[PDB]
Formats: sequence, structure tokens, C-alpha cells
Amino acid sequence: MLEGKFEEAALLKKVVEAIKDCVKKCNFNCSEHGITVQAVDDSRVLLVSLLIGQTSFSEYRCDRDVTLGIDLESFSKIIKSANNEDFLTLLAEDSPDQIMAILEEKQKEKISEYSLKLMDIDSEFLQIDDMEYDAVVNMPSSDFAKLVRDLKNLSESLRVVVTKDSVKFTSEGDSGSGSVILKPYTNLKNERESVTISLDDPVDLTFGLKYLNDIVKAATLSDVITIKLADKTPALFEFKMQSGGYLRFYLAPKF
Amino acid sequence: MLEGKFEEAALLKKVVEAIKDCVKKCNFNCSEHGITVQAVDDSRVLLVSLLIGQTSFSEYRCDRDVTLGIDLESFSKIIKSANNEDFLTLLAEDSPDQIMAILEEKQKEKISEYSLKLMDIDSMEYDAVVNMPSSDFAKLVRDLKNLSESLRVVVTKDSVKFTSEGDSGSGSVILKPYSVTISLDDPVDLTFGLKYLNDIVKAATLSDVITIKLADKTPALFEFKMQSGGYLRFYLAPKF
Amino acid sequence: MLEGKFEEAALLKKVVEAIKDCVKKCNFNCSEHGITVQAVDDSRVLLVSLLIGQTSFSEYRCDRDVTLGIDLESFSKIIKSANNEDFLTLLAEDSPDQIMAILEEKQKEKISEYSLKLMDIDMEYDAVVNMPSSDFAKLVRDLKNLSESLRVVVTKDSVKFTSEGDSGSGSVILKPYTNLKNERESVTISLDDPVDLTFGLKYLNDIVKAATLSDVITIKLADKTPALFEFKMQSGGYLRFYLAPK
Repeated sequence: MLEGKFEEAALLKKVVEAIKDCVKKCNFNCSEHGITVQAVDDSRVLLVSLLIGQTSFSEYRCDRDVTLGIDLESFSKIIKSANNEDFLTLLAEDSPDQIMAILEEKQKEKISEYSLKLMDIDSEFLQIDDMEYDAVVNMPSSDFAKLVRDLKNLSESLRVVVTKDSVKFTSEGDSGSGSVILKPYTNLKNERESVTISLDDPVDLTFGLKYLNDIVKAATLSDVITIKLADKTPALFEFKMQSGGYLRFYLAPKF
Repeated sequence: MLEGKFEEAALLKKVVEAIKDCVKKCNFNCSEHGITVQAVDDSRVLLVSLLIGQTSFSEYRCDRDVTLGIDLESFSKIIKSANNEDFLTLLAEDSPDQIMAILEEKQKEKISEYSLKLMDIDSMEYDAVVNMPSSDFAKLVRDLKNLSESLRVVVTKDSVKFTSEGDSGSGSVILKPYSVTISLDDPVDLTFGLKYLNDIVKAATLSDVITIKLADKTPALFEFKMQSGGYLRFYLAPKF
Repeated sequence: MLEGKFEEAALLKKVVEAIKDCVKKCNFNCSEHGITVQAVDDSRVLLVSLLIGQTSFSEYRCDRDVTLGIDLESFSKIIKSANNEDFLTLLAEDSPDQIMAILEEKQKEKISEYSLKLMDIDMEYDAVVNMPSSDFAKLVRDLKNLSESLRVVVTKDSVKFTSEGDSGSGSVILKPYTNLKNERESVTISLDDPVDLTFGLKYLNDIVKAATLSDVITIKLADKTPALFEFKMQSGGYLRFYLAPK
């Protein structure tokens, strides 16, 4: 069974918005640990890995695992109705036919109750990869979102070059080229707006800006984006949720 | 004749915006007691009833009744030009072919004079009454429109329940007095087209409270009282 | 060659945005005087004249004149990515193939470097009105809703803008005044002759986009000659539009 109550709907609204476009449908796997999603986009290039840990809820009971196959388009029309501050409770029975979402307004006598019918993904999507990487970059999600959009105007490729001194993003098309170069630095007031680099080996990889443009919509889930790169390995783009959990994207470079 | 001065253009601006979508043209009926509008949508399903009483004006002279057939989109382009705090005067002569709108800026040396040509247009007891904030009702109408073309409304002594079902899921919004006020003789169970309700809730600009009155197989009333002294009312038939 | 550094990118951003609609491509002529642009619309009705004087730069060297033919849409994609507060440096070498724009973010170790390839590209007045550019922008937009031409009538005591269409007419009348708290919010009229000219609101709608560059618009009118719409940039320089009446 599933009974998960959020203090605030903001988190689940931001999650559904961040993935709904590159992912049309997916399985929400619920267990005592929390709720997870493993999915791939339609072109089978971009891997999405989500974890909403038990700790992100105020009340969470899932005494028996349940899988919920959910159309994210339909679920977004439901969840978008909620105020960020609303209580939000997800309910599903054992062997469920549907998911229920109940919204409760904080300082109002208003309760909204929604029910979405489930789909059978009828192919559990499995995924596991704790990995070793050549280089790891931590930088503000907002700056990385902005350079992706800005450099998409010039071409469909983003070259990424990491050394101990700097990270360099470049994009060249027929109009002209653009490079954005960041060096490690500390923001003393708010360490989350710092840039850090730790590497074994220098890295030089190219990614399709179409997919990076989808990834960076998750910038609403965390101030910080962790980028992990390896020489012939899918790069990790990680958004850690402060309440506990994460949203991750895996994207192969171009070869 | 007609000479009506408003202290502020806000009221007319809100009025024209609230109805211009549901009603593209309509007659303004000026009288010794104020300005009236009775209009029906193209579908002949929605009745719009407007009263701007003479008390809404700082100065109002209408020695003899006059009808002003106005294309609301054209009028909307003129009246949108005004600041909310502008003086606004409406002028029309006997047997008029146009309406005149004079805007005077409070804090500047700016006077604007507009003229729009007229067109010729051709002219109680309820089971339950709900009061709720217009903003809340506007929000649930929009939110549930995403699920269905129909909004079911079910009123009892202890609750009001709005439901909307479709292929992307069902949704129900439940308001309790225990936020909302409810007065009922009979319980009520009516269904309305959300396309029309979506137009009605635009009048939330005129009033923080919406009064909804329903009856078994009667047009429901959606009332927005202007605290200047008029009202904007929408009458909408249920289905079946 | 060109090396001009701005303390803030805001100026160039607003300049590029103000003209990129009326003008698709243009030459940036750089000299020790500064950077200027002279271009005319596709309709051959509107002449755009820009001057970014060297006084608007914190550092400016141009030891030799250079002409930079630039696609403004491409260039806007670049310049709009900058924050207003960013350091902005324009570079070009002698006999250039491209223009370079370097953005430095304040308070960060973040430097963006862009380069776009170049292309080859080729009075006495009766009355002067000064008024807030906001107020002129607003009346243009409001009266564009009723017709495609704006009549302008200037006397010692008033300025009158009218616009008549098949729906209806509308007129806006302004009187001179001095604003004692902020002189820039004044309306001033000084004329030899009264003036009565009509202009296309299609073009005026493009002109008023320059209201981002200055609080004040100066309008200079003469019978049967092009009217001047001037936006003086306080940092030093101007953006001018010349528009023939009908």
C-alpha cells in the first residue's frame, strides 16, 4: 500500500514539471525507502533516475511495495492545480487501479481529491550504476541552465573541457562561436553558489544541447548541479533535493 | 441625452473586460437611474445582466433615455488606454450615432478624447445559495477545466462539491462551512459547461465575493455585487 | 583596431534591442570619436542614426578606423545573454573577419567569449517638443489601436495627437509644464511656426522602443521635412530616428 503526505506540494510539482516533457509515462516504484523512478526518453538517449526519500515526507507508510504506471501529461494537469504550500497526499491501494492525490489548503477549508487511472508499463525499467568518474564539477544550476540556453542559440552541440584550473563550455555554428569559462571560486555568504572542480584526468566531451535543455529544467529542484564526467561513459547531471532525495540524468557523449 | 462622469475609470475598465469575451456587442440602456446591459451569448445559453447605478458616478445626467449599441472589442481598445485613477466621462447625444469617452489624468496635463461609432443592435426564488471568494471559484473553474468540459455542482447543508471527470483523471473540490457559506431549502445537483463558467469567472475583478444561486432546473445565478452600487449577473442553464 | 570596454552591458543591450526590429543588419563604424551606426529601414522611410561616444566607455582604443558589418539578430542572441551589470568588451582586429564580445560577470570567475563573423554591408526646425519618452510611447501604442497614422499638431500652448479609424477616433492633448521635482519629467514646446504633420504609426511603434535609452524624448518637426525623434543617452551619445511625414 501507499500513504505519503508532503508538508508542501512544491517538491512534487517541480518534479513532474522537470521530467514531464522528455518522459511521457513511467513507473513510480514505492517501498519503505521512498518513491523511485527509472525511465528513458523517447529517443532512448536520456536516462532519468529519481528518488524521493522517506525523509522528504512528513508522513510516509508503504508497508508493501507498489508500482504505479502514470501518464505524466495527465498527472501534470492534476498536480499543477496545487498551491506550493498545499498539503499533498499520495494514496494507492495494494494491486492498485489508480493513484489518488489529495490537496489540503493550509488556511482554508478547501480539500481537493483527484484520481488518475494507472497504465501498465508491462516492462519494469531497471537501473543501477554507482560509478567512478574522471572529473566532478559543482556549480549553480541557474548558471548552467543559462549557459545551455544561451549556447543553444549558436549550435546543437556543447563541448565540455575540464582541467584542474577551469571548466570550458563552447558552442560553434555558422553565425559564430561562443565559449563560457568558469574557474573554481567560493561564495562566502552562500556556499551553494560556489564552483568546485575535482579531477583525476582532464576531460573533453561533447553533448547534444537538445538533451541538455531538458536536463536543466530540473534547476528548480536544487541551487546546485553536480556534473560527473568520464571519458567514454554517460555523464551524470545530479540535482540533490535538500529535503532528501535526488533527480539525476545520464547522457552519453557524442562519439 | 447622457453625461456620466466617473471619479475613476477602474470600474468601467473592469466591466468591459469581464464581458467582452462572452458578448461581442451589446446595448447600453441609459436612464434616470443609471446604465443597463442585457445580452445573450451567440449560443443562447448565457444571459449577461449589468447595472451601473447612478450612485457609481460622481456626476450623472440622463434627461431622456438613450440606447448605445457598442462593439465591445472596439470599446475595449479605447477604455484599456485609461489609467485606473483617471477621470472618465461618457457622453452621448439624443439619437446618437457615436459615444464619446473623455479621460483626464489626475497628476498630469493630459486629456484624451475618444469617439466610437455606434451600431444598431436588437434588444426569483432558489433552492440553495452559496457565497465564496470569487478568486477561489475562478481558480477551481480553471483547474477543473483541464479535466473535463463539465462541472458538476452538489450542495448540501454541510458542503459544496465540484466534480469534473475525463480521460486524464477525475477531480473533486469540496468546500465546507466548518471559506464558504451555504443556505438551502433543497439539496442541489446540477452540471454546467465549463466553457461558459470560464467566461463568467472573469468578473472576479469586480468583487471579492461571488454569490451563486441554484435551483432544480432553473438557470443558476452568478452574482458579482459592485460596492459602488450596481452589479454584474450571469444566468446559465444547467444540462439535461 | 577596436577595444572598447563598458562598465556595464546594459547600454549595448538596450541599444541592440531598440533597433534590431527596424534594422536587420548594419555597419558599426568605429573611430576615436566612438561607435556610430547609420541605417535605413527596408521601406526606405526611417533613418536610424546611433552614436556611442567614447565617453560611454570606461576604456576605449580605436587607433585605426574599422567598419563592422553585423547581422543584428545574430548579435542580439549574443548580447541579450549578458547581465546588465556585466563587464562588456567589444574587440575587432585590423581588417577584421569577425567581432568579439567578452562578458565578465561581477563577483564570479565567469568569462564568456563570443565571436560573430562579419558581412559586407553598404537641419532647421519649426517646432521642438520635449516630453517623457514613457508618455510618448504610451500614446503611440494606445492610438495605434485605432488607425495607422498619427496626426501631430503643435502650438505655443499645446501638443495634440489624433488618430482616426473606421471604429472610431481618439485625440491626446498635452500642455507645457515644468516639473519642479524632476525637470526631466517636464513637457516643453518651443516653436517659430505652428506645425501640422501626419506620420505612420507602424514606424512610430518601432521608434518608441528606444524609450529604454532615455527618460526624455526630443521631437523636432518641420513642414514637409523628416521629423527627428532623439533619445540622448546620459552616459554620452544618442539614438536618433528620422521619419518623413505623409
